[PDB]
Amino acid sequence: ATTYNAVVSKSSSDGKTFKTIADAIASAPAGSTPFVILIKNGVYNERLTITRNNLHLKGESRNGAVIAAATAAGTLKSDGSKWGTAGSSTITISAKDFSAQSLTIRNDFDFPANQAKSDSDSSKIKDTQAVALYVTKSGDRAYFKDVSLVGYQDTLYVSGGRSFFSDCRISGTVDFIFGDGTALFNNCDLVSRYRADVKSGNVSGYLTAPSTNINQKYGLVITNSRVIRESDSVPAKSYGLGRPWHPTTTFSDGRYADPNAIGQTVFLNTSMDNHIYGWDKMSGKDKNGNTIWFNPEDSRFFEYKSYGAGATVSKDRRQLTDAQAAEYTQSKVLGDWTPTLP
Ligand SMILES: COC(=O)[C@H]1O[C@H](O[C@@H]2[C@H](O)[C@@H](O)[C@@H](O[C@@H]3[C@H](O)[C@@H](O)[C@@H](O[C@@H]4[C@H](O)[C@@H](O)[C@@H](O[C@@H]5[C@H](O)[C@@H](O)[C@@H](O[C@@H]6[C@H](O)[C@@H](O)[C@@H](O)O[C@@H]6C(=O)O)O[C@@H]5C(=O)O)O[C@@H]4C(=O)O)O[C@@H]3C(=O)O)O[C@@H]2C(=O)OC)[C@H](O)[C@@H](O)[C@H]1O
Repeated sequence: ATTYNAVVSKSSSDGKTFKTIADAIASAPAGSTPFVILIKNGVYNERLTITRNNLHLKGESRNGAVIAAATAAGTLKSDGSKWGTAGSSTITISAKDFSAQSLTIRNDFDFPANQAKSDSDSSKIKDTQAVALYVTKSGDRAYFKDVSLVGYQDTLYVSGGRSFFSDCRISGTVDFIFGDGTALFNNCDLVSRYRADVKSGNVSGYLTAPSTNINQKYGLVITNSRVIRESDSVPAKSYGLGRPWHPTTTFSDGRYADPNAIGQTVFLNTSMDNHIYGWDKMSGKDKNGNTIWFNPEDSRFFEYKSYGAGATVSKDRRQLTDAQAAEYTQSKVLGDWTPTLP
């Protein structure tokens, strides 16, 4: 039993359809009854902010139904101010019980073309984060099935509550899954991208940059997945599994890297190609304005039964026991929430 409240299409000959996804979402009655939108194949150049609870998008196909926009953190607004990382997102989820199925979400900011620009080019952006999907503190219970997320730096920003990614593709370079949310990934392809701008022997990127609060039980949990290189040109030992993001945060005594954002990333039963070297450190600014380094050994970085060429076991790559691994089931990670589609 599946029925649609609204249909989005590129064709006028399709029938009683909306031309834009934003229009279809806006047409939903105020409230929290389920609202399900079918999105027919096409590229929809739109930026969306979801504020209605119990909204559900279903694409005709992951390959063919695309929601895309090009926005970097350093892209300037009309008033001349920057969008910023949060502000750069193609899709922002600020409601509960959202789901998306069988669609692609892209940030089309051309990171490689930006980096290839001459240093004196005033159009060359320094703030190169460009978010495809952002789940905010107001999104809890967000479910993404058979979804592809496309970007380079900061592709997926998961904050606040619980999100679940299933049968997914996520691509990027630097910190491409990051934030303080409880985010579970099952049967996903995590695709590390080629960096034309990085010298041989330097780091090309980091899969994760968790900012999980120390009192929060679960951060980024990746299960039954595949950690893969985009191409053979992605060098061996060029990508970190994670580095600890301690976000600049406003406190009573100033604005500086959050000491209690001691991130968790756990990989269970996940394949890894040899582009992976292990975990890494990350820097921020402390309460005095000095550089401060946060180390992987002080963070909640673990693996369980990784395989493939990138899966070395060493003192620098901590392993869960069987008993500890049992704590990372879908049931335990997501608690009372069972992700379901309409
Ligand atoms: C004025 O107050 C209000 O009205 C509201 O405030 C709230 O919103 C806050 C905040 O004000 C707002 O700006 C925003 O902030 C987020 C984030 O929370 C901040 O910590 C900050 O993050 C930046 C950056 O945007 C992130 O992408 C990330 O970047 C890291 C590195 O720090 C950065 O240097 C860079 O890495 C380089 C290099 O680019 C890379 O290639 C590689 O070589 O590594 C380098 C390195 O330095 O290591 O990129 C990294 C990355 O991509 O991950 O962290 C930064 C940081 O920690 O400073 O800014 C963000 C933003 O601007 O969007 O949202 C906040 C919020 O939502 O609060 C929870 C309140 O929420 C609201 O209630 C009002 O009060």
